[PDB]
Amino acid sequence: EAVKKWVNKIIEENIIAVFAKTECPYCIKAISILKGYNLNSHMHVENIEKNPDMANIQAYLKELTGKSSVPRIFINKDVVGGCDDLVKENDEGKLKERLQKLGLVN
Repeated sequence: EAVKKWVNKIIEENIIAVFAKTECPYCIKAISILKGYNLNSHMHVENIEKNPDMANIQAYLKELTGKSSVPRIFINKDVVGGCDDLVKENDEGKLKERLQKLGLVN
């Protein structure tokens, strides 16, 4: 209960929600790509490794998204997925489209 509620609040309060771990190159890459769209003001990055309930958080992220790995990325509560999913969306125009619909990029 408590873990799910805590994860949900992060995804709800923040248009761009990224779950990450320490020293995680694909986390860093994904976050960098998102900040490249000037999304900082609407991003939250949570380091779930620095948390006593890492496994519970990962299990819930898998229930929500299909994978327990980080990074795990949500945009307005919709699942993007991991960094590779973000790269695909970015390269194919889908990321920009998501962001335009949210008023985050012109």
